[PDB]
Amino acid sequence: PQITLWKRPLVTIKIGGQLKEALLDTGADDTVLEEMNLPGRWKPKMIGGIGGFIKVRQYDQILIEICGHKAIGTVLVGPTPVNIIGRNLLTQIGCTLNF
Amino acid sequence: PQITLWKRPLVTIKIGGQLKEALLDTGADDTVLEEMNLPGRWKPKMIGGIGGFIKVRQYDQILIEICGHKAIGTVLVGPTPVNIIGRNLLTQIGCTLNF
Repeated sequence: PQITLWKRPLVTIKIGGQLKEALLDTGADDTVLEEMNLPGRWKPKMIGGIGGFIKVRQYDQILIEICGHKAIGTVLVGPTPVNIIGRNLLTQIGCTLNF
Repeated sequence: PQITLWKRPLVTIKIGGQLKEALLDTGADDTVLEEMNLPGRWKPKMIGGIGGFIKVRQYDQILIEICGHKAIGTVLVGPTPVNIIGRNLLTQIGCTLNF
């Protein structure tokens, strides 16, 4: 679909069997979600943005549905206040910015 | 144009007579730029993201060219590490996310 920006670009995602909402975020190199258990194995990672850095857990090859579109990729989990779908997965779903 | 997300979505902007690069950021409610003098008058504001908050100066009705497209709107200036074009101006230029 084509999404407009009058409103925050929040879409439905499905991950680890749970339904969530997440921001389609062209300003995010990475995908970062609120705290959640995910299959087995992680390595430590840090991400920064406005305000500095947070420590997150990196999980690779995780399956996520984004507004119906399946993708498999790296998902970070940590103390973010909003679920964010970054360019890592946005690419896989064929997402472009158009104006 | 249609921009893809393999790479960060950095575009050329022109503001206050200066050429800069800025991120087309669907995850930004607001437009926030590195430190710079701008016509006269501001009011204090704070913005947060990953890592918490920063204090910025809010300037209204500022003219910016974004990749050739003129827009007039609110521009924040403060201690951001990257120039960010948020939904406030992205709307004005007709920017949509498509997948």
